[PDB]
Amino acid sequence: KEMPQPKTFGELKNLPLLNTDKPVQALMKIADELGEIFKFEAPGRVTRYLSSQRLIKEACDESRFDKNLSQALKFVRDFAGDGLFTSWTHEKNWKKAHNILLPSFSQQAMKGYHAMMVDIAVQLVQKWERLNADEHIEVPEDMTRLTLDTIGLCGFNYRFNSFYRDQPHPFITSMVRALDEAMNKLQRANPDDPAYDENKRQFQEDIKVMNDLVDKIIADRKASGEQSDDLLTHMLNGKDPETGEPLDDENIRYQIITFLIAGHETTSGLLSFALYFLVKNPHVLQKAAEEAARVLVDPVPSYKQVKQLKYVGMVLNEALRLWPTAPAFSLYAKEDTVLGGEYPLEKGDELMVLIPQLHRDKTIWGDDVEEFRPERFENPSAIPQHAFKPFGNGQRACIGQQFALHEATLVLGMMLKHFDFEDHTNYELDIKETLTLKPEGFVVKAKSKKIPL
Ligand code: HEM
Ligand SMILES: O=C(O)[C@H](Cc1c[nH]c2ccccc12)NC(=O)C(F)(F)C(F)(F)C(F)(F)C(F)(F)C(F)(F)C(F)(F)C(F)(F)C(F)(F)F
Repeated sequence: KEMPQPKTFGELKNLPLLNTDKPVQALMKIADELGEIFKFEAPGRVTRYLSSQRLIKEACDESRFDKNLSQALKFVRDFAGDGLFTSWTHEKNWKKAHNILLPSFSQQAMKGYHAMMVDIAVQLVQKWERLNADEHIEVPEDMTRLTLDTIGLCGFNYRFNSFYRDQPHPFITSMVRALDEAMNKLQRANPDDPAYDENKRQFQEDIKVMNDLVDKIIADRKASGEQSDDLLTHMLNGKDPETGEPLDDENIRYQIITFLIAGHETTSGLLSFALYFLVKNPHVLQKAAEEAARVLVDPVPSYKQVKQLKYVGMVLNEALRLWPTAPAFSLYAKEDTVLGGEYPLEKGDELMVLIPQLHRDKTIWGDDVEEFRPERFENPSAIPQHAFKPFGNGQRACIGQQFALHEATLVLGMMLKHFDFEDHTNYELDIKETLTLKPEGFVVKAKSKKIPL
């Protein structure tokens, strides 16, 4: 069976198709044209993009496929190193860090982070309470202030103080610029060409900034001896039950860098898409606002109250369905195997899972896949296995899933309790790609309900 393949460019094969500032959205369009699987070739490499639950349920069989580092992740590894996100499953430091960190990310571990999440959420609510009448909110900008600050504080007892700034912090300026370089390197022939000497110079300097700050945080905390019980504490003290070993300080640095990138970016995207969909669907916004008012009966939300925001959780899942903010992941075949009864693969062959396309599979979701309908998630158990994968798969799934969802549920609950929202520009969705996805230029107005904190 000849696997479908999109248009080619002579000796460059399919590579120029990714020479665009919206590559995921381009791949989605190709998937619409070509169906559940297509081959994608560039000089010296091939992968296959999967979009159906029928095929993806096979790819998610951990006995048959393991996480691969995409080229994107290999480039991110230059600064995220052998942190959890950019490590191979077979690296000693993956299993050690996994075993050590997993407990501290449980739905139950969120009880300890809740107060610090509220600290940052209240800063956001106060910002918006303090806007004057004519003024508006830059949504992804403020969500990114929130989610960065939340992972910084809950995770490392460090305050980025993003709500005190227009200029986003020297660590973050570097981190953003590092991510940008990694992204550009993808659509770039002859890496060692003298032209990119300046790009390499900046890259190295940004790594230095990120490492300096973080190693200092580490060493201050070690020296100080003062004990929170936060993520960094867990790491400095905790031992892997299997090997009996702790993480070394360098790996700890890589984990912190990873959490700061991983631990905020996709979360700000989620919140921004959720608020986008709410203002475009006023009946949904009203139902969610009713729940927030009924449940959040105290000035400060409790942990248990956040767990009771069932409909707000449905809204977030439906936002993740339509626009999963980490929109792909990569696998390789552990052994020769046949995909879908039709497509033979050799050991080592790669697959890409195109999550937004999976989440539009009409055999799973019905014909109305573009509609925003939180009620799809009335009972999340009703969704078939491997149909909904915004947090990846298996032992390599997102370690931060419960953290992200607790934070997003708390913040969105507070926003809906405290304000009415207006889509005053009738905003036209424009999704910016930086590996991750966000609605660029999304702005709203928020009129206070005048409920005291
Ligand atoms: C809406 C928010 C988020 C989404 C959509 C998301 C999505 C994902 C996805 C798809 C993966 C799998 C990557 C792959 O297979 O290549 C992943 C892994 C990971 N995520 Fe997230 N994530 C989010 C939030 C967070 C947060 C808040 C943290 C940390 C606080 C975090 C930390 C990580 C880490 C460490 C991994 C690697 C886990 C491992 O392989 O051992 N994520 N995430
Ligand atoms: O990075 C890669 O290896 C693959 C495939 C690829 C890149 N170059 C190729 C040449 C020939 C064949 C395949 C490729 N790149 C892509 O699919 C892509 F277009 F860059 C992509 F979709 F934007 C992406 F890089 F995969 C991606 F989606 F941004 C991503 F990086 F995987 C990602 F998803 F965003 C992410 F960064 F991993 C995540 F956000 F963390 F999930």
